Amino acid sequence: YYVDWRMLRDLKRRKMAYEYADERLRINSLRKNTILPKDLQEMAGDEIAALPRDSCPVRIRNRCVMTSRPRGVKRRWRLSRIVFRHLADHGLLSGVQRAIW
Amino acid sequence: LHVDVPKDVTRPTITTSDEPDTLYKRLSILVKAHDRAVLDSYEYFAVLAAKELGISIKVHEPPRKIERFTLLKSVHIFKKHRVQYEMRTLYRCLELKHLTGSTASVYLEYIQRNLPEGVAMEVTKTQIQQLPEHIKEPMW
Amino acid sequence: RKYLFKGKRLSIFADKAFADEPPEPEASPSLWEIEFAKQLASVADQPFENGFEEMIQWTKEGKLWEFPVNNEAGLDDDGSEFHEHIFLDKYLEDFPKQGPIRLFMELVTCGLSKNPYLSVKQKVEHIEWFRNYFNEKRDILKENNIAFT
Amino acid sequence: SPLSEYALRMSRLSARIFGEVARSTDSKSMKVVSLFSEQPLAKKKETYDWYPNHNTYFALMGNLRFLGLYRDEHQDFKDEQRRLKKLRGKGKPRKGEGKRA
Amino acid sequence: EEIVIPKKKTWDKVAVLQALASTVNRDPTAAPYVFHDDPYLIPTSALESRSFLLAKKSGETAAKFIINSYPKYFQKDIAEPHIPCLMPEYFEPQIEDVSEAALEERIRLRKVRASVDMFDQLLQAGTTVSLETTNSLLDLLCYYGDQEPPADYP
Amino acid sequence: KNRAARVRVAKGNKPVSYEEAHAPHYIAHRKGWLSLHTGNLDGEDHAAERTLEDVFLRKFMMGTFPGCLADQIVLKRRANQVDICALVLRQLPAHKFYFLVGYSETLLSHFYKCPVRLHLQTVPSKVVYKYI
Amino acid sequence: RPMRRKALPPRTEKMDTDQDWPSVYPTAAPFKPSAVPLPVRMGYPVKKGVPMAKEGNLELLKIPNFLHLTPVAIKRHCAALKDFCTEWPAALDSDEKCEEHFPVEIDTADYVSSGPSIRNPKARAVTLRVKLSSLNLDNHAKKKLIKLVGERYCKATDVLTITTDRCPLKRQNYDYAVYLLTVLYHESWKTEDWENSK
Ligand SMILES: [Mg+2]
Repeated sequence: YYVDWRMLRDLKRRKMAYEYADERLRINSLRKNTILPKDLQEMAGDEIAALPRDSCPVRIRNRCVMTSRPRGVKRRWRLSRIVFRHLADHGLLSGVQRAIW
Repeated sequence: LHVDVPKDVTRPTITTSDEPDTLYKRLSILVKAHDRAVLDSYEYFAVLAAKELGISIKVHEPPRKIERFTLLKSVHIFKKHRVQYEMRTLYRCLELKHLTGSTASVYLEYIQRNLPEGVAMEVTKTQIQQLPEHIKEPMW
Repeated sequence: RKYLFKGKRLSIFADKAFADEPPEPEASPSLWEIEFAKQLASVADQPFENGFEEMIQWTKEGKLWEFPVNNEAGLDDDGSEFHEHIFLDKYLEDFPKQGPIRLFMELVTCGLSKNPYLSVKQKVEHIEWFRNYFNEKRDILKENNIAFT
Repeated sequence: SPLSEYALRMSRLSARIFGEVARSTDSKSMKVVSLFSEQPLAKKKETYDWYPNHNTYFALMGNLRFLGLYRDEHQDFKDEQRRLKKLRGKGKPRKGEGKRA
Repeated sequence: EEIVIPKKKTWDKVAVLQALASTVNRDPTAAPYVFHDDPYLIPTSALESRSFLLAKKSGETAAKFIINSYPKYFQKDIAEPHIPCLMPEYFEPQIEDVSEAALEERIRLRKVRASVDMFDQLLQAGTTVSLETTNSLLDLLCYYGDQEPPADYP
Repeated sequence: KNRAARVRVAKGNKPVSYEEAHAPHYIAHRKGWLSLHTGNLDGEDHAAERTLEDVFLRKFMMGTFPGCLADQIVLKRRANQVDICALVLRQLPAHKFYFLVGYSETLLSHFYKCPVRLHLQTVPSKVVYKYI
Repeated sequence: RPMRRKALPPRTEKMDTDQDWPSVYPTAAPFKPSAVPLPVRMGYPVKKGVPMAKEGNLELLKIPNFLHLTPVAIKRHCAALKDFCTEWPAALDSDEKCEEHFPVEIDTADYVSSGPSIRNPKARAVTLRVKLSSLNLDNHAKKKLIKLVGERYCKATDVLTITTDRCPLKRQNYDYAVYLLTVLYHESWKTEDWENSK
């Protein structure tokens, strides 16, 4: 069991973007240039659109791995501000201390 | 042991090859840690080990780095109230000189295996070799 | 008196002028030979006597990293060479020798040469993909005055 | 200043040696070199392995609780609240037999 | 003028640890290393010595049982280089078709009764079996004397 | 008022340990860190993965030694080795501890693909820093 | 009726003051109050109190101790490790002497961190540094070599720096940097007809 249904949908989005990465790379290359005929570029613009929407990598959201919080996350640890503060304030993070200066 | 002592302890086999050895003009060892005292003890252990093996060593302290970030203290609203956290990184650089490749492997193995917890190393070997045989002679 | 190595011997056998004439692996290790070797190991099997002997055993089994640290230990990309990764124009022979397709594929092979995260086999698959793609679009290219294969 | 023939022909001689783009390429067409020289965002281990396998932990620890090798204070707490709730007659209805027919 | 470069010495991956091990000797005031270094956990008698080294082995067998019975939870590998000895073991044949190759797998896995069944089935069909493969079957049967290899399980 | 990791005053009858007595701002001043790895040092990677392993390793040790832990465990990573240092009460028989060490070591070595060792220091009872 | 086990007395009591301490702590271990024969105390003391004792001290357990590394052990260890080392050539007694016979400098970097994976992306990069004075270059070649390399050449130090990280492995990037030097040197000597129009 994952934290919630929102984390489950995101997990699937992350596994389908990995599957279609090479495909979306090879096809999208045909569009990001000025060297190929515009007829081919307009057609490659439609092959990329036909791929499933969950393959698109801009639909991935970074959520807290432990609470599935969408915002407030720190990317180095993948934890929300609330969860990070609980581990940090108890001496459980290696080298993290309070900042006094 | 007072009376019971090993007689002829078995020692590993070290076989000299026929390949020429690497020649390191310099070998910089940058250790990092959150704790200065650990760096002092590791510096003492490493400098003593180098002097005991005949290696030439010098030590300096690169400037420390402190990374600070701010967070929201409350779980809900109360924006103006924050909590700040920092991680401190301290450095000790062990600059070795004029090392063969056999001396640099045994020394690095010995000191890397004894690297305390919370300490990261960044070895920067600088090898010196002759010129390529093709480059030595211009050929058209 | 009872000299261990002075006196009469059986003499059924003769001095081994020829020694170990048949190779030790005359056949692939059988269950009988594979199991006898395991039993010889147990004869000298004693528990660890200190932390060194434990680390020695972990190293022999691959559990513990080898030292000095090598960040590329066991990491060989199919035994390739630098020239294989960098010079990739041999694979563009099927493509038109000149024209827009050549200009595009040149940019593709330039990026692939600067890609450290792909193997040569993976890089070839990217090139092969475009070869089949343009073949399928032969009719659209012909309208644009580009002839492919 | 402008690039004379000597300057331009030297620049092409350099690019040929250093494996750089040799022709005059627009800024738009230089993205193709970027796309195929950089690992895509969806192929980076941080993206596709952003989450821990929550199913493995929950299933493994649940199995260990049934083998007697792990004790889950939280689960024992919930198990007794269900037991007491069922005695009070507030238990979960059977599927298809809910209050609304 | 030409400099003479020394010839590089070489040694095994464990050679350095073996050198350091030679320096230290046994601690006379400590129990054998297997036993836990704590006054509460030090074996007082010879019975507690063997019992402590039989409860430890039992806990290792309890873990290996769980790992080999729920392998799907112990399949993610995050160790580079890859550690083969820390992966779940599989001992049951996964080749379903009845061929000389399938018999060879059972022989390799050392299953005695299953291999005999597939060998007899191969003879029933009459499919050719290599003399070398037929010998690998006899080796397993002759060595284990027609009885399944000894093992411990629930 | 700040409520984070502060064991609040009772009426002089609550036995707090050294670790519990000190609030978060005493970290790196009076009390150290329970986990020591290299993943939060500058220019180092895999902080997220080391932290997740720690969270699990603490929940695993509590359940595997239920009611037998006198204080929080200390995790020490060197190279790929993991070392768990736990203060454990002398409640269980001696032979039972040998079982849980063999089990918890093998299970966590096949789960994270590293050599894991458990270090247990047995106390007669919880050590009280002060009564608050 | 139930019997609670009694802990033995600490083994420090049986330790002589002239013992072989390296044997007590052969390798890195956590602090064991029952094995370290020292009355060490750690902890901020309460008012009218002394720092806490070693037994049951979490603070001492949280320390990365150096008991396994003592001046007596380090000297005994290095005595064994001497056979591994090889002797630096005496002739190369100066930095300038090395540049004479070994003008090419190859930089390789290793990284040691804690974790299950030994892989670091930064370990592939290689850097070659050679001085153009060390290379046999005619007046024409040196000008051609300096124009092709661009900013890789430093006029102040007269050092050409080639940084190669494009290839996946370090052995490939190293062989590539040596290759880049060979082509640049050989190309610089070659004279092209278009060069007469400078
Ligand atoms: Mg977004």
